[PDB]
Amino acid sequence: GPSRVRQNFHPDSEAAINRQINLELYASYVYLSMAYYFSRDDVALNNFSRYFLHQSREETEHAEKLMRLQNQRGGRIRLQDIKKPEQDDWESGLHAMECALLLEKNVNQSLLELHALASDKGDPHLCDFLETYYLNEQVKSIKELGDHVHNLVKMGAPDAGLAEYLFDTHTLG
Amino acid sequence: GPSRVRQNFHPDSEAAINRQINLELYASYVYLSMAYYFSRDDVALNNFSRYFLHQSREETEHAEKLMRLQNQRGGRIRLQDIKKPEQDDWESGLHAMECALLLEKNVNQSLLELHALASDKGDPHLCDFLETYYLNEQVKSIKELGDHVHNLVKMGAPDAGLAEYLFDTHTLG
Amino acid sequence: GPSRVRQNFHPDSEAAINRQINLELYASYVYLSMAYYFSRDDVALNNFSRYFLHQSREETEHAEKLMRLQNQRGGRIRLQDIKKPEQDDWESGLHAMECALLLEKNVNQSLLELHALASDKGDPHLCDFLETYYLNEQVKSIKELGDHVHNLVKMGAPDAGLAEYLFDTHTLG
Amino acid sequence: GPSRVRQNFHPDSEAAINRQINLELYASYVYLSMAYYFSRDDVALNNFSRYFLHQSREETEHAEKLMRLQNQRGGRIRLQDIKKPEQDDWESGLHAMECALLLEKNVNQSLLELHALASDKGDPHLCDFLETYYLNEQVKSIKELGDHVHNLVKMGAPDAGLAEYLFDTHTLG
Amino acid sequence: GPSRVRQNFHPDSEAAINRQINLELYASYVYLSMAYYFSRDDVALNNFSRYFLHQSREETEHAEKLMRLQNQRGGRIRLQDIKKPEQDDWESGLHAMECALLLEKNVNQSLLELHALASDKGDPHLCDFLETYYLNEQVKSIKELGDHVHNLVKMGAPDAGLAEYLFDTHTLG
Amino acid sequence: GPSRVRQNFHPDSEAAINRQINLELYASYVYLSMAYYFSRDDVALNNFSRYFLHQSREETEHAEKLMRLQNQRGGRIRLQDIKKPEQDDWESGLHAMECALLLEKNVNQSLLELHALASDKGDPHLCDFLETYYLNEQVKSIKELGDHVHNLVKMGAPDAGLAEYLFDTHTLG
Ligand SMILES: [Cl-]
Ligand SMILES: [Cl-]
Ligand SMILES: [Cl-]
Ligand SMILES: [Cl-]
Ligand SMILES: [Cl-]
Ligand SMILES: [Cl-]
Ligand SMILES: [Cl-]
Ligand SMILES: [Cl-]
Ligand SMILES: [Cl-]
Ligand SMILES: [Cl-]
Ligand SMILES: [Cl-]
Ligand SMILES: [Cl-]
Ligand SMILES: [Cl-]
Ligand SMILES: [Cl-]
Ligand SMILES: [Cl-]
Ligand SMILES: [Cl-]
Ligand SMILES: [Cl-]
Ligand SMILES: [Cl-]
Ligand SMILES: [Fe+2]
Ligand SMILES: [Fe+2]
Ligand SMILES: [Fe+2]
Ligand SMILES: [Fe+2]
Ligand SMILES: [Fe+2]
Ligand SMILES: [Fe+2]
Ligand SMILES: [Fe+2]
Ligand SMILES: [Fe+2]
Ligand SMILES: [Fe+2]
Ligand SMILES: [Fe+2]
Ligand SMILES: [Fe+2]
Ligand SMILES: [Fe+2]
Ligand SMILES: [Fe+2]
Ligand SMILES: [Fe+2]
Ligand SMILES: [Fe+2]
Ligand SMILES: [Fe+2]
Ligand SMILES: [Fe+2]
Ligand SMILES: [Fe+2]
Ligand SMILES: [Fe+2]
Ligand SMILES: [Fe+2]
Ligand SMILES: [Fe+2]
Ligand SMILES: [Fe+2]
Ligand SMILES: [Fe+2]
Ligand SMILES: [Fe+2]
Ligand SMILES: [Fe+2]
Ligand SMILES: [Fe+2]
Ligand SMILES: [Fe+2]
Ligand SMILES: [Fe+2]
Ligand SMILES: [Fe+2]
Ligand SMILES: [Fe+2]
Ligand SMILES: [Fe+2]
Ligand SMILES: [Fe+2]
Ligand SMILES: [Fe+2]
Ligand SMILES: [Fe+2]
Ligand SMILES: [Fe+2]
Ligand SMILES: [Fe+2]
Ligand SMILES: [Fe+2]
Ligand SMILES: [Fe+2]
Ligand SMILES: [Fe+2]
Ligand SMILES: [Fe+2]
Ligand SMILES: [Mg+2]
Ligand SMILES: [Mg+2]
Ligand SMILES: [Mg+2]
Ligand SMILES: [Mg+2]
Ligand SMILES: [Mg+2]
Ligand SMILES: [Mg+2]
Ligand SMILES: [Mg+2]
Ligand SMILES: [Mg+2]
Ligand SMILES: [Mg+2]
Ligand SMILES: [Mg+2]
Ligand SMILES: [Mg+2]
Ligand SMILES: [Mg+2]
Repeated sequence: GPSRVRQNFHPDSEAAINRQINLELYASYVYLSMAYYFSRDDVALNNFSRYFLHQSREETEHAEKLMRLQNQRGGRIRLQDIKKPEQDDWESGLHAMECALLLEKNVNQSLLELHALASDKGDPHLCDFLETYYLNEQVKSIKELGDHVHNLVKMGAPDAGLAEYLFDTHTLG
Repeated sequence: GPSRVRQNFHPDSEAAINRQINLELYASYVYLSMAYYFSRDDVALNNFSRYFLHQSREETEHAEKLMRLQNQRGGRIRLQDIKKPEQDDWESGLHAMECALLLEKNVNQSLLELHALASDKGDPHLCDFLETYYLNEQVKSIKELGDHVHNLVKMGAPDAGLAEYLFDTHTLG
Repeated sequence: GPSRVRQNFHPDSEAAINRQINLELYASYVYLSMAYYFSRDDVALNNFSRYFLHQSREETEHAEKLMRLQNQRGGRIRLQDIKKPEQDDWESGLHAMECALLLEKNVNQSLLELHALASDKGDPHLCDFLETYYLNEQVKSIKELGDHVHNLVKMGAPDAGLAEYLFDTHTLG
Repeated sequence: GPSRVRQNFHPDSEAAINRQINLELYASYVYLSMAYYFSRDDVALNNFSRYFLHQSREETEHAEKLMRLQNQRGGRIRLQDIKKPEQDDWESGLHAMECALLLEKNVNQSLLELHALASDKGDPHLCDFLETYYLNEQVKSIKELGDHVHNLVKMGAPDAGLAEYLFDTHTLG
Repeated sequence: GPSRVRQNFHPDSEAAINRQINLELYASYVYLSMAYYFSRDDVALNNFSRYFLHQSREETEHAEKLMRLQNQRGGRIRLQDIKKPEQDDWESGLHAMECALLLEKNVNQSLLELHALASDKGDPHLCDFLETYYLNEQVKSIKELGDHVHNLVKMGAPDAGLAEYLFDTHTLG
Repeated sequence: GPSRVRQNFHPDSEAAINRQINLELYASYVYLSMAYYFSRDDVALNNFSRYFLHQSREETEHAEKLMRLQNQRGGRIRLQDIKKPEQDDWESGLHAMECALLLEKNVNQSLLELHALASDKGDPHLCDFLETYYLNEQVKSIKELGDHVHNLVKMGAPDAGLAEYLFDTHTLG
C-alpha cells in the first residue's frame, strides 16, 4: 500500500533522494570541521572560520529541503551514518578552499546524476526542484570558491606570511 | 610541543570532550529524524515536528560550545562518524517523547562522567563549564520530557484518537 | 518505582532539600514578624518595616526555588509546620538587625552543610544550584546586615533618641 | 497601660484577629502545597499550578491586611506555628479543587464568627472591615471553586484522560 | 574577636586573597607600561597602545573584585608594594604579546592554586567566586593572546616591516 | 642619538617627570586603600568609600597625563615600584581626610619643585603643562579636603556617634 499522496514518484528516485540527503549532511560536517580548524590558536583566521560555518549551515538547509521533498512526494526518509571528514587538520586557508571546491564539484556531479535519473523516470516535478533550488546554487558556490582559490594562489598563500591574513580581513571580512 | 595556550588540561579530558562532541551531534541527528517523522503525510503532527526540530538545533549548539572549549583550552578536535538514529519510523508522538527522554538521560550520564573526570584531574574550569552550560540544561530537558510523557500517557496516547492531536495543538502549539 | 525523571539524586539530598525548604519558610516568617513590629504605633519606623517585609518576600522566593528543584529532580516535597518566630516584640531596630544577622548565619551554615552533602553524594547539579542561587546571596545578606548593625551601634542605638529615626530615614529610606 | 491609639477595641476581638491571621497564613500554605503538586513530572498541569500559586499569594495578602488592622487599632500581633497542610499528594485536579472549596467555606465560617463577635462588642469599624475586604471576597472565591468543581465533575475528572488536561488549557489557561 | 560577618573563611584563604590582589595590581602595571611603550615616537602603534591600556584597566577590575570579596567575607585587606614591570622597553608588538601571554598563564596558575586551597578548606563560596569571575576570563584571555601571537609570527613580526603595522590597523583597530 | 622629536627638554626634567609619575601612582594607591577601608563591615560608610575611589581614579589620570607628556617630548618612561600606603586601617573618616590633605600638600610641593626646575631649565612648555593641568587642580583638592576636615571636626568626629554617619549621607552623598 503506497502513501495516499504518492504519484509519479519512482522508487529509484526515492532512493537517490535518500543518498543525496546523506551527501548534503556530509558536506555540512566537512564545513563544520573546517570552521573550527580556523579558530585554533595556531591558525586564528576568524573570517575563514565564519565563512565555513555559514557554508555548514547552508548545507544543513540543503539536506532539510530534500527531506521535506521526500515527505511531500510520499517517499520515506532513510538516514545513514554521516561519515567523518577526510581530515581534522585542514593545513591552510588555501588548502581548505581547494578541498571545498572539490567537495562542491562532487556534490554537483551527484545532483546532475539525480537530474538525469528524474528525467529518465519522467518526473518533471523532481527535475524542476533540482533546477530551482540546487543546480544554480552549486554553480554559484563553485564559482565563488574558484575566485577565492585564485586570489589566494596569486597572493602567495599559504607560505607568504601576509596572504591568508590579508585575505581573511579584506575578502572574507 | 603542546599548544602555547594549553594549561592544566589533561589528555584524558581532551579525549572525553571529543567523545562528548560526537554524542551531542548524534543527539542532534536523532531529533532531526524525529522532526521529519512528524511531517509524514500519515503522521502530520506539525507541532511535534517543530518541537523536535528545535531540539535538534539546540543539540548542534551543545556540540559547537564543546568544540569551542576544545580550541580555547588548546586541545585538538577529533571528529568521528555520526551514527544514524536507531529508527526512521518513530511509531507515535508518545514513543518519540519516551525515546527522547531516554536519550537525554543517557547524555546526562555522559556529562556526569565527564564532570567526575574533570574533578579527578583537578580541572575547575572544565567543571564550571559543564555546570554552567550543560548540567542544568539537561535537568530542565529531562523534566520537560517527563511532563510531556505523563500528559500523553494520561490522555490515552497513542491509541486514543484525539490524544496526540490535542496535545500537538494545545501543549506544543 | 522512582520518578521517570530521577537521575543521580540521592534520597539523603532529597530529604535535606525538604529541611531547607522549611528553614527558608521559617526565615520568611521571622522577617514578616519583624516587618509588622516596626509598624506598631509605639515603634513607627516605616523604613525598617519595609526593609524586613522585602526580606520576608525574598525568603519565600528562596523556598520556592528549592521546591522547584525538588520537582525538577524527581524528588517529592514534604512540608512541615512553620514554627513561629522566637519573639513578637523585637525590642528595637538594632535588636532586629542583630537577630536577622544571626538568622542569616544559621541559614548559611545549613546551606554549607547541604553543599557538603551534595559533594559527598557526587551531585554537581545540586552543588552548582546552591553556589549559583544561595551561597553568594547569603554572603551579601550577611555583609549588609553587618554594615547596618555597625552603623546603628556607632550612632548610639537603641537608647540615643535620634539614632534609629535617622538610620530609618537616611539608610533604609 | 493600653496603646495610645486603642479605642473601642475589645481584647476578645484582638485575640480573634490573631486567630484569623493564623488561619489565613495556613490557607496560603495549603495553596502553596497544591501549586507545587501540579508541577510534579507525574502531574504536570501547569495552569492548575499557576491558579493555586496565585491563590496562595492572595491569602498572604489577607493575612497582612489583618496584621495591619491589629496595628492600626492598637492590638498586638501574636503569631503561632503555621500547621502543615493535611496532604502533600493532592491526588488530582478535581480533588484539589474540592479541598480548596472546603477550605474556603471553613475560612468563611471563621470570618462570620469574627463578624458576630465584632457585632456583639459594638465594633462597627471591625464589622465594616470584614464586610469590605473579606466577606464578599469569600463568596466570590467559593462560587468560582464551585464552578470549577462542577465542570471537572461533568467532564469526567479525574479518570477521563482528557478532562483535567482540557480544563487546564481552556479554563485555567 | 573575628568580624561579625566572618563564616567558613579560613585565614589561609584570607592571606591567599591578599596575595592575589597584589598579583592583579602587578598585572595592571605591566599592561600600563606596555600601553605607553606603544605610544613612543619610535614605536607609534596606537592600537597596540589602546589594547594594552584596556587590559590594564581590566586587571584593576580584577583586583577590586577581590578586595570587595575580602570585605564581604570579613577578611582584612593587606596591601603590599606593586613591583615595577620587568622591562620599560618592550622591544616589539610580538614581544609584548608573548610577555602578556606568559603573564596571563602565571596569573592563571596562581588562581588555580587559590581554587585548590579553597577546595581544601571546604569554601564553596570562594570556589564559585573564582570559577564565575576569574577562571573562564583567564582561559579567554590566554586564547586571545595565543591567537595574536600566532598571527604576528606568521606575518613575519617583528622584522617584516609591514607586519606589526598591518596587525595594528586590521586586528587591533 | 636623542629621540627625533626631542627639543628643549632637559634630562633633569625627564627624570623629575618620572619621579612625579611614581608619586601620582602612589597617591592613587593610597586612595584605593582608603576606599576599601570604608566598605569594611565595621566601618560601612559607603559615600566615604565612593569619594576616595573617585580620588584614586583621578590620580591614575594624573599619572597617565605625565606619561603621555614624557612620550610627547621624547623622554623615556622609567617606572619604579609603587610603595604600599602607610596604613591599611585608616581609623576614621576624619583621619582619612586628614591623611588625604597631607598627601595632597606633599604632592603639591613636588609639583612646585618640578615647576621651579622647568623654569630654571627654560622649559615654558613644561611650565604651562603643570600650570594648566596640575597646580590649580591641587589647590582645589586641598581646599575641598580642608572644608571636609573642618566640618568633621566641628561635628565632633570621630567620637560623636552621628557625625561621620551624617557627613557621609549629607556632604558626600
Ligand atoms: Cl508513484
Ligand atoms: Cl554507512
Ligand atoms: Cl519529465
Ligand atoms: Cl596541560
Ligand atoms: Cl565510528
Ligand atoms: Cl578541581
Ligand atoms: Cl537517582
Ligand atoms: Cl514540626
Ligand atoms: Cl560532584
Ligand atoms: Cl479599647
Ligand atoms: Cl500551634
Ligand atoms: Cl456595632
Ligand atoms: Cl571563619
Ligand atoms: Cl614587597
Ligand atoms: Cl567545598
Ligand atoms: Cl633636548
Ligand atoms: Cl623603589
Ligand atoms: Cl621658561
Ligand atoms: Fe554558500
Ligand atoms: Fe547564505
Ligand atoms: Fe549542498
Ligand atoms: Fe570510517
Ligand atoms: Fe555545497
Ligand atoms: Fe552554496
Ligand atoms: Fe530544549
Ligand atoms: Fe531553545
Ligand atoms: Fe545536548
Ligand atoms: Fe551502523
Ligand atoms: Fe539534549
Ligand atoms: Fe565545584
Ligand atoms: Fe535541552
Ligand atoms: Fe535581601
Ligand atoms: Fe530584593
Ligand atoms: Fe534564604
Ligand atoms: Fe512551639
Ligand atoms: Fe536570608
Ligand atoms: Fe558555578
Ligand atoms: Fe538576602
Ligand atoms: Fe482568588
Ligand atoms: Fe488576584
Ligand atoms: Fe483568605
Ligand atoms: Fe502536626
Ligand atoms: Fe481564601
Ligand atoms: Fe452593619
Ligand atoms: Fe459597608
Ligand atoms: Fe479568594
Ligand atoms: Fe581583556
Ligand atoms: Fe573589556
Ligand atoms: Fe587578572
Ligand atoms: Fe625591585
Ligand atoms: Fe589578565
Ligand atoms: Fe582578560
Ligand atoms: Fe578630586
Ligand atoms: Fe572627578
Ligand atoms: Fe595627583
Ligand atoms: Fe616597604
Ligand atoms: Fe591629588
Ligand atoms: Fe584632585
Ligand atoms: Mg553517499
Ligand atoms: Mg570565530
Ligand atoms: Mg560515543
Ligand atoms: Mg512543519
Ligand atoms: Mg529545620
Ligand atoms: Mg509601612
Ligand atoms: Mg486556628
Ligand atoms: Mg509552572
Ligand atoms: Mg605575589
Ligand atoms: Mg594612543
Ligand atoms: Mg618619589
Ligand atoms: Mg561601596
